[PDB]
Amino acid sequence: DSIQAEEWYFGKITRRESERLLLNAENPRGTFLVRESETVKGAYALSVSDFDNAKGLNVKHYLIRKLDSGGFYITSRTQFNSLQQLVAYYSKHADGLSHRLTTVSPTS
Repeated sequence: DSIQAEEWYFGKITRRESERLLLNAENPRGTFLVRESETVKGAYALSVSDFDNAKGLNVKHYLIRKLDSGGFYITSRTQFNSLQQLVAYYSKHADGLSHRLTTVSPTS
């Protein structure tokens, strides 16, 4: 399964575009997508709707680094063979994120 086949993989969308999709008040907390990183060439960003105690609705952006040796991580101690495995893991428990992944971003 290539990442391009996954409903949560948005590719080369901007950070601004990810926020426009995810700040929808209809979206459950933990609505998410994965995009190419605009900051680190070859990395990915996990963008996730959130509700903060002081700031209210917001989008969290987590940098997914790529090891040249193979594999992906948001934290160095927690490595995955694929972005699909990373998504599945953070869908079960936050483990470091503000909130677990709950909902694949609508296409808006």
